[PDB]
Amino acid sequence: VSTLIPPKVVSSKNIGSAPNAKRIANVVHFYKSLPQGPAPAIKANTRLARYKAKYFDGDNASGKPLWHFALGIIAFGYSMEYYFH
Amino acid sequence: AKSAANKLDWAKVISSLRITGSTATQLSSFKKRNDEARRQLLELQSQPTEVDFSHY
Repeated sequence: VSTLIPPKVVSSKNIGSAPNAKRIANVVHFYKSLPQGPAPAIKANTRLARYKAKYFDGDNASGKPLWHFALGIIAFGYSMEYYFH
Repeated sequence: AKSAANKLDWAKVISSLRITGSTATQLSSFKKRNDEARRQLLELQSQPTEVDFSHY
C-alpha cells in the first residue's frame, strides 16, 4: 500500500542534535573571528613602555625588573639616610 | 522492468534505515512489494477465459 509521508519531511533535525548548539555558537564566533588576538599588553609609555616590554611581557619573566624595582626604593631611603645623618 | 521498482524500493527501505521517525513507511513499502508479487502469481495461476472446444 501507499507509502507514508515522513521521509520527505525534515524540520527538526536542526534542534535534534547537539552540534546545532555548537553550530550557532561557532557561526558567530567564527565568521567574526580575527586571525590573531589584539595584545599581550603594551601600554606604560613614557620611556617605560620599553621597561614593560623588556621585562613584563610574555617574552620573559626574569629577575631584572625585580632588581630594578628594588633599587628604586633603595635609592629613596639611601639618599634620605644622608638626609637623616 | 519490475526490478527497477523493487530495487528502488529495497534501496529505499535501507535508506529508511538511515532516517528515524518513519518506522511504518517501510511497512507500507513491504505491502506494496507483497501485492506486486501477488499479481504476478495471480496472473501465472490463470485459467484462460475461453473454454477448450478444439479438443474438449
